Amino acid sequence: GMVGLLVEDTGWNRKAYEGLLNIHSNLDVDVVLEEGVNSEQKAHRRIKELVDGGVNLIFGHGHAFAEYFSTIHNQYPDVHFVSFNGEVKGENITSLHFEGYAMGYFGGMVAASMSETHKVGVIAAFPWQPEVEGFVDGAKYMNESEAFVRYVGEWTDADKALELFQELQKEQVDVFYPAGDGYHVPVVEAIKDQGDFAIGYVGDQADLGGSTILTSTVQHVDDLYVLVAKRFQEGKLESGNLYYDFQDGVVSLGEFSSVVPDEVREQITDAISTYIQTGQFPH
Repeated sequence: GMVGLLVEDTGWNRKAYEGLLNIHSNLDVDVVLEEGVNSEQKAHRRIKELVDGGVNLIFGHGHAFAEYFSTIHNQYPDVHFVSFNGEVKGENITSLHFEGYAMGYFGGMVAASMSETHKVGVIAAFPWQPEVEGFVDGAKYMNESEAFVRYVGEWTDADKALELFQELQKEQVDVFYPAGDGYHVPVVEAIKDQGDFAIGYVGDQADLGGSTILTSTVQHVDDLYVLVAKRFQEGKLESGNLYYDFQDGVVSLGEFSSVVPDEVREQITDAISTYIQTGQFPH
């Protein structure tokens, strides 16, 4: 057990930094981080040093590390490779994925429940984001609020994302789900300003906003890192693409706002528990 982490220039790579930090903290291994790994070239070189130094478990934060690891995981049989998000096939190579639909759904229930205009909205980056569907379905499952979905071209365009906020503003939308790590705060802020409600993204977001953050659709990257580094130690870590959701314990909802009626919570807290055992949504 000696863990390395490859990270590339800016979701939030800080959730990976804290992940590696807890790995070295909650387990007893030595940790090493390589930053600015932006090409197969660099990735391959930094893998040599890492295994030279004696790392035997290497993480890649991001979808491209899977391809990077794939073109090299066979010359390092004695080393296991985990990627965050790619598609991988092999024995000493794994890939991690967070399940998005669920969290979006439950988040959307709170969203709608807390809406005055029965008009909720999602400002996401791309259509393939599960959270977008599950969100709409939540704002339908219980309030039947007309959902507005706007797509930003990408994850870092705070500008456009803010325009989409404004746009939906002029449509009497009052609860927002800005599902893009890159522009999330810029948009949460503008909301707190306007006095509307938002749903946190990937992070607890409560303290970085406040009473404006009804709740947050949280993905525990730091936890998943530790988790995955623990199975690799206990020899029990699978290979290939693994998927995590509310049932695996690394996906949740953030601390509800004081604002949310104590009943709306109970309902969801129960829907979640149900979904954790059943595997189905309140509809």
